[PDB]
Amino acid sequence: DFILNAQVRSDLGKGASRRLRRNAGLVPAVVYGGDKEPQSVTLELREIAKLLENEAAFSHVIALNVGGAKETVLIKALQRHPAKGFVMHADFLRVVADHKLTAHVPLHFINEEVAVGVKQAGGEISHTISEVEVSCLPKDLPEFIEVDMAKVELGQIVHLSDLKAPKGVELVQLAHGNDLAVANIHASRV
Amino acid sequence: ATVKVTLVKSLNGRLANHKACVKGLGLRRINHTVEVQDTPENRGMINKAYYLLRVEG
Amino acid sequence: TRNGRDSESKRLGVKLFGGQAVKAGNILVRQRGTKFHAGYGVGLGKDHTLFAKVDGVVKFETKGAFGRKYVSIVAA
Amino acid sequence: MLQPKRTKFRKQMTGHNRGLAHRGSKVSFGEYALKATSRGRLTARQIESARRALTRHVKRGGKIWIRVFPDKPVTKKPLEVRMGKGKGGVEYWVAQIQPGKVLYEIEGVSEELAREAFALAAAKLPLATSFVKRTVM
RNA sequence: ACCAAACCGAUGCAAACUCCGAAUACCCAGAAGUGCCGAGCAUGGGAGACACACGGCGGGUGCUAACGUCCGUCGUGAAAAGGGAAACAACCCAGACCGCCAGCUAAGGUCCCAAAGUUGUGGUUAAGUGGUAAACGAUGUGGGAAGGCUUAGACAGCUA
RNA sequence: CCUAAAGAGUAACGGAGGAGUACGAAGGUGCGCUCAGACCGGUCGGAAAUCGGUCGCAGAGUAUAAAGGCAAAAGCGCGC
RNA sequence: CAACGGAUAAAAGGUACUCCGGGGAUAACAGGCUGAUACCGCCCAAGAGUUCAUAUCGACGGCGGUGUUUGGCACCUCGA
RNA sequence: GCUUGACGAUCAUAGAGCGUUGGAACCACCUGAUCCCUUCCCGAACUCAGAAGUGAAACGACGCAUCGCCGAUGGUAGUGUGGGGUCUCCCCAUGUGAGAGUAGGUCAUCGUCAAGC
Ligand SMILES: [Mg+2]
Ligand SMILES: [Mg+2]
Ligand SMILES: [Mg+2]
Ligand SMILES: [Mg+2]
Ligand SMILES: [Mg+2]
Ligand SMILES: [Mg+2]
Ligand SMILES: [Mg+2]
Ligand SMILES: [Mg+2]
Ligand SMILES: [Mg+2]
Ligand SMILES: [Mg+2]
Ligand SMILES: [Mg+2]
Ligand SMILES: [Mg+2]
Ligand SMILES: [Mg+2]
Ligand SMILES: [Mg+2]
Ligand SMILES: [Mg+2]
Ligand SMILES: [Mg+2]
Ligand SMILES: [Mg+2]
Ligand SMILES: [Mg+2]
Ligand SMILES: [Mg+2]
Ligand SMILES: [Mg+2]
Ligand SMILES: [Mg+2]
Ligand SMILES: [Mg+2]
Ligand SMILES: [Mg+2]
Ligand SMILES: [Mg+2]
Ligand SMILES: [Mg+2]
Ligand SMILES: [Mg+2]
Ligand SMILES: [Mg+2]
Ligand SMILES: [Mg+2]
Ligand SMILES: [Mg+2]
Ligand SMILES: [Mg+2]
Ligand SMILES: [Mg+2]
Ligand SMILES: [Mg+2]
Ligand SMILES: [Mg+2]
Ligand SMILES: [Mg+2]
Ligand SMILES: [Mg+2]
Ligand SMILES: [Mg+2]
Ligand SMILES: [Mg+2]
Ligand SMILES: [Mg+2]
Ligand SMILES: [Mg+2]
Ligand SMILES: [Mg+2]
Ligand SMILES: [Mg+2]
Ligand SMILES: [Mg+2]
Ligand SMILES: [Mg+2]
Ligand SMILES: [Mg+2]
Ligand SMILES: [Mg+2]
Ligand SMILES: [Mg+2]
Ligand SMILES: [Mg+2]
Ligand SMILES: [Mg+2]
Ligand SMILES: [Mg+2]
Ligand SMILES: [Mg+2]
Ligand SMILES: [Mg+2]
Ligand SMILES: [Mg+2]
Ligand SMILES: [Mg+2]
Ligand SMILES: [Mg+2]
Ligand SMILES: [Mg+2]
Ligand SMILES: [Mg+2]
Ligand SMILES: [Mg+2]
Ligand SMILES: [Mg+2]
Ligand SMILES: [Mg+2]
Ligand SMILES: [Mg+2]
Ligand SMILES: [Mg+2]
Ligand SMILES: [Mg+2]
Ligand SMILES: [Mg+2]
Ligand SMILES: [Mg+2]
Ligand SMILES: [Mg+2]
Ligand SMILES: [Mg+2]
Ligand SMILES: [Mg+2]
Ligand SMILES: [Mg+2]
Ligand SMILES: [Mg+2]
Ligand SMILES: [Mg+2]
Ligand SMILES: [Mg+2]
Repeated sequence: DFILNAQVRSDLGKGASRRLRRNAGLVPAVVYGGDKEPQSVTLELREIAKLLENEAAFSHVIALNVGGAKETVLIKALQRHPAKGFVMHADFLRVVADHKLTAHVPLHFINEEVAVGVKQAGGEISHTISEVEVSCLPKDLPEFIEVDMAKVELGQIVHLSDLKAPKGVELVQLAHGNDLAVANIHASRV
Repeated sequence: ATVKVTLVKSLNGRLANHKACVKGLGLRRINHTVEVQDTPENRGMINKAYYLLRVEG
Repeated sequence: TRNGRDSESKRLGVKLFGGQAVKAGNILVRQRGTKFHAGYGVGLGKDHTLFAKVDGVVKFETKGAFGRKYVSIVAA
Repeated sequence: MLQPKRTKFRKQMTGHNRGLAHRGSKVSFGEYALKATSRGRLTARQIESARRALTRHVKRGGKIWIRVFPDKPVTKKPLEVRMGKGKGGVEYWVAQIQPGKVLYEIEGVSEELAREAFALAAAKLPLATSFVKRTVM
C-alpha cells in the first residue's frame, strides 16, 4: 500500500549524492518536521517511482520505515530531472496527531458529459487548475476534492467559493481573500 | 611527525604556483626523497601538488 | 559605422583595505558619488574622495539607518 | 511570425547556450506537452510552421498554448562582403532552448490524438523532443 | 455582441535589468621550513626587441565557418634536441656537460614487418563494426523493472 | 555605459549616446520646507490652470548625455 | 595649430612615356583552409491528381553530401 | 522594583495594520495676542503670557501573524586543481558551494540622567 523503506544516510555532498544515482541506484531524501532534528535517509529509486503513479500519492499518509524504526510522514516536496523526468530528491514532513498541516490535493472533476453548457449550448470545458492548496488536521485530510459541473451554463465561471469541501478543510488561497477560476465553459475554437 | 615526499612527475609546464610548492619542500629532480615535518604549513604544500608527489607517510 | 568612441579609464575603487595601516592624508577610496561615507577620522574631498585625517587602521563598517557603508579609522 | 513589438536595443552579442531548464519545464496550463530533450534554438519560422501542423490535426476543439517566444535578434552579413566594416543588420529572431523546456501544450483532446498531433509538429523542429503528461509535482 | 487600460493569480527572457549572489583572483598582517646561497630593492656600464605562431580556458566579430580576425590568462615553438602520435615546429612524456657492448621507468605498447603476454578471469559484436558522417527507419542481439490475457483453454492457423 | 572574465588596466572600420558651454547668482553662510502622481469637492477653463482635503513615500528634482549619488537632503525659498 | 604631443609664417594634381630601391610583410591568375552561396540527395505530409498523400508532383518546415559556381581568409610564389 | 520626560546604542525577528487602555504628576491638545517675535495674506506654523476644560486627536503601553521582515536541514546550479568523452557541450577524483523554495521564527533587546510611588 503506502509503505516506504529507508536507510540512514551518512555521506553528504554533491559527489556523494551523484554516486548514489550512478552506482547504487538509490535516492537521497530528508525527514524533517515535527519536533525533532531532521534526518537524512536514502531509498531505492524503483520503489519511490512505483508509489508515485498512485493517484492519491501526495494527499495520502505514508508509513515510512527508516531502518527498523517506522513513523508517519507525508510527501511534502519532490525533485525531478528537468529533461529525463525521474525523481532525484524527495523530502517528507512528519505528521503529528494534533497539528495543522498543508498539502496539495488534486481535483476530481465529474459528470462532464451531461453539463448544461455542453449538451445544450455546444461549448467546451477547460480545467484552469488541477490541484488546490489545502490546510487541515491530519485525521481529516482528503484524497481528492470533488467538483461537480452538472448545472453549468455556457460562459459561466467556477471559482473556489463555488466548490464544496469536507469538514475542517481550508482552501488557503480562499482564506487569503483570493478565489480563482477552477473551470469554465466556452464556445468551440472553430 | 615527519613525512616522506618523492617527486615522481616532471616539473615541465606546471603552473608557476605548483612549481614553487615543490621547491618549497626541497625537491629538485625526479625520484628525490626528502624529510619534512608534518606541520600544517608544510601539509598544505603537499596537497597543492598532490598529482606530482608520492607521499609515503 | 558611427560608434567608435570611448573615454580613458579613471582608476576608481578602494585603495586601502580593512586592517591596513594609514597615515594622515592617505587616500582611502575614489568614488563617483558616495558608495562609502566618511566615518570617524576620515574626510570627504570635493569630488567625493575619502582621505585619512588621523593615523590608524581602516575599519569598513556598515551601520545606522539607511544601510550606509562607512569607512572609519581606529586605534592601532 | 512571433517577435517583440519593440526592443530597447537593435542588436545583441552571440552569447552561449548552457545548462538545463529548471524553469519552464513543468506542464503548467495544459494537460499534455511537448518537451525538448536536446538544446538548440528555434528560428520563429519553425515555431510558426510547427503550429499549423498541430492545430490542423486536432481540427475539432481543444486549447493550445505556446510556451516559447523568440526574442533574440540575429544578424547576417550580406554576400560578397569583406570582414569588418560594422555589424550586420537583423535578419530573424530565435529562442534559446535548453534540455527540458516545454514548447507546446494542449488539452481538451484524447491522449491518443495528442500523440499524433505532437508528432506532426516535432518533424518541423531541429531538435529532439518528447511527450510529457501532467503531474501534481 | 469587438477592443479595453488598471488590478489578482499562473508562467517565460535580458551584454548595456538586479531584491540577491559564489569559486577563484587581488590587498594587508603574523608564523614554520625551503631557496644554490640567494630570491627583493636602489644607483650606474652595455644591449637586443617593439612582423609573433599554435593548443587549452573566458569573450567580441564571422556562419558559437576558416591553419580567419581582435582581446584576457596559461603551455609549448621562436630559442629545445630525445621517446610516442605511420610520416607530422605549437599535441603527450621529458628538458641533452662528456664516455660505457650496465640497470629501472614515463607517455606509448607486447601475432609478423619491429624490442616486449598468440597471458589469465567473466561478458559483448558478426558489422572486417573495430578501421569516418545526421534527421529518420527496421520482428539484429544482450541485460533490467514492470504490465494485459491464459487448462473457466490464452495468441496464430482452420470449420459456422 | 557595455564588451571587460566581482581589485586596477585591457583590442576591433565592435554595440549605444554626449562636449568644444553656462552662472555676479545657478557661488558662501544662517534660517526655514518637502516632490511626481491618484481620488473626492469647487465659478465659467475640465482629461489637464488656481483652491480645500485624504492617500503616497521619491515612482519627482539636479543648467547640460550616461553612470554612480542625494535627509546634515547634494532638491526648494528668503535675508546678509 | 580639430591630422587636436601641434614638421613651415606660407603649398594642389597627372603619368598608358615613365624610372630606382624593396615586398609574396600586401592585391589580380592558379593551388590550399572553409562551405555562407551553388549543385545533388533524404525526413514530415497540407494538398493537386474525378474518389485516391506518395503512378507523377508536392507547399510550410527540417537533416545531410560534393567540392562544383559566386564568395570569405591571405598560408605558397613579386632576384617572374 | 514601577511609571513619565530627555539623550543615546542597534536599524524591520525591531516595521505596517487591527483592537483595549493612561491624565495624581509629565506631555499634548487648550485660553488670549498687551509685550519679545512671525506670516511673499492669515497667532495655521514660529513666539510670548497663562491655568478655566479634554485625554477627542497626538503620543506611550498592552495584545493578536493578516501583510511585511527573518529563515534552517537536505538537494540543485556554478566553480579552483588533475584527468577523460560522442568536444557549440558535459563527465570523473578532490576541495568549495549558492539563489529560489520547505519546516518554521518575530508584535524587539540594552545604557545614562531627572521627576512621582
Ligand atoms: Mg565535483
Ligand atoms: Mg602539461
Ligand atoms: Mg560609442
Ligand atoms: Mg563601436
Ligand atoms: Mg577603454
Ligand atoms: Mg569604464
Ligand atoms: Mg570643504
Ligand atoms: Mg561572438
Ligand atoms: Mg533561468
Ligand atoms: Mg548580467
Ligand atoms: Mg542602466
Ligand atoms: Mg651553486
Ligand atoms: Mg640596466
Ligand atoms: Mg646601465
Ligand atoms: Mg622601446
Ligand atoms: Mg606589433
Ligand atoms: Mg599584427
Ligand atoms: Mg597577440
Ligand atoms: Mg596568435
Ligand atoms: Mg575561443
Ligand atoms: Mg573566436
Ligand atoms: Mg560565438
Ligand atoms: Mg591565426
Ligand atoms: Mg579558430
Ligand atoms: Mg621553456
Ligand atoms: Mg627570431
Ligand atoms: Mg621537441
Ligand atoms: Mg619527434
Ligand atoms: Mg597522423
Ligand atoms: Mg619517428
Ligand atoms: Mg625494465
Ligand atoms: Mg603503463
Ligand atoms: Mg622498417
Ligand atoms: Mg618480437
Ligand atoms: Mg588467449
Ligand atoms: Mg575494417
Ligand atoms: Mg571502417
Ligand atoms: Mg550600465
Ligand atoms: Mg574591472
Ligand atoms: Mg578579474
Ligand atoms: Mg592591446
Ligand atoms: Mg559629436
Ligand atoms: Mg544646485
Ligand atoms: Mg547659493
Ligand atoms: Mg489639488
Ligand atoms: Mg532632514
Ligand atoms: Mg599630424
Ligand atoms: Mg597626434
Ligand atoms: Mg607631427
Ligand atoms: Mg607630382
Ligand atoms: Mg602620347
Ligand atoms: Mg623596379
Ligand atoms: Mg628592387
Ligand atoms: Mg602572404
Ligand atoms: Mg601592413
Ligand atoms: Mg595558372
Ligand atoms: Mg586565390
Ligand atoms: Mg602554390
Ligand atoms: Mg567536407
Ligand atoms: Mg483532394
Ligand atoms: Mg578546385
Ligand atoms: Mg574557392
Ligand atoms: Mg595573419
Ligand atoms: Mg608574383
Ligand atoms: Mg629563381
Ligand atoms: Mg622560371
Ligand atoms: Mg498654540
Ligand atoms: Mg525570503
Ligand atoms: Mg546548504
Ligand atoms: Mg549546497
Ligand atoms: Mg538559501
